[PDB]
Formats: sequence, structure tokens, C-alpha cells
Amino acid sequence: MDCHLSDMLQQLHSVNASKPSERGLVRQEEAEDPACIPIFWVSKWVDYSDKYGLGYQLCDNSVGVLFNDSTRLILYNDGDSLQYIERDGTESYLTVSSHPNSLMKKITLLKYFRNYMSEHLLKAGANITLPYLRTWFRTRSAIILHLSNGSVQINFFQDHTKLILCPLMAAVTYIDEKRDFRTYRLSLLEEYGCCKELASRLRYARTMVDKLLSS
Repeated sequence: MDCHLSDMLQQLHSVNASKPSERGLVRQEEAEDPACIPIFWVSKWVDYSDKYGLGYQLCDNSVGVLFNDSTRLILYNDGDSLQYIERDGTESYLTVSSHPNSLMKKITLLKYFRNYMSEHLLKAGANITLPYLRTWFRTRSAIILHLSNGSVQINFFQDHTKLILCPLMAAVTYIDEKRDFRTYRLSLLEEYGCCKELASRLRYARTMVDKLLSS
């Protein structure tokens, strides 16, 4: 279909329409649901899309690059197994250790990205406890990352806050300015309400989802 985007749009429409912050008394912590904790999110990213591509690390320590030719290469957390996605969407598997002629340049570039992120970038959470990047864009406000499992992650530039939206769980994970990781069931945010900050980012998220659907 559309990689679960329509599902996430309906869930976001529903939570926002419930106006969860426009109430005098609110119990946000009641909407927290430990059954909805996500398995995957983007822990690091580097935009070198002008000439090279968008590199990223997932929370399991795997690394991926979305190249400018619309292919993607993923190096698993074992540091050897590769997953290659052609523009078709066609997936193949190989190893760094087999030294494949076909992908020598792409593996080399991926390693540049991996080397940059490990020594220079801070993990998004990492104090807590295989999909690829399907598409991404940035606004002046945020980078939007749409993973192949339907998750949409939005990293806001100004305060480093983050939303991780999973449509299968109908849940949202919010990483605050204090890098604390909280997971809410969206239907519970409707029921119990929430603070103005979260409600506002969920409003922005719906706009970003509409954008992903519009393109």
C-alpha cells in the first residue's frame, strides 16, 4: 500500500482532534505504555546528500547509507554482513569479507560514514534498552526519516527533541530535551491528555506525514 502512512495519518488525526492539551487537568504519564516500546529508531545521522548521500546508524548499531542513485547499503552490527537494496526495492545479501567487485565503492563510502558517526556523533538515546531508510527530507525545523517498517522519526533541530511514530502499535515515542525516552499509546493520549509541547509536535508530525503522502 503506502508503507503504513495512511494508518499513521488516521492515528495522528484522531489524537490531535481529541485536543489532548486543551484541558485544565492532564495525566500524561497514564498514557505511557511499556508494551509499545519501539525496536528500531535512528540513533545517528549525517546529511552529505549534495555529493554523497544520507548516512545513519540504527539503535541496534547497524549502519545504512541512502545513496543519491536511490540505492541503499546496510552494514549489520556484526561489521561484516551487508544488505543491499536496489532502486527496484530488490534486496540482496553479501559480506564485506567476500570483497565484492560490484559494490567496492559503495562499501568504501559507507565506511566513511560509519567512521564519522562513531567518533563524532552522540547517540540519540543509547541510555535505554532489519528496516532501512525509505525516504527522508528536512525542513527548517526538523529532519523527517521514514523507515521501511512504516515508522516515521522526526528530529527537531532547535531543542534536539524527537518523535518516533510506529503505526503498527499506534504509538509514539518522545525523546525530550533531557534525552529521556517515553512511549505513549496514542489512544491513551486521547483519553488522558498531554502537555502543550507534546501536543504541538504531534500536530507538526501530522503535517509531515501529509507531506510524505503528498510526494
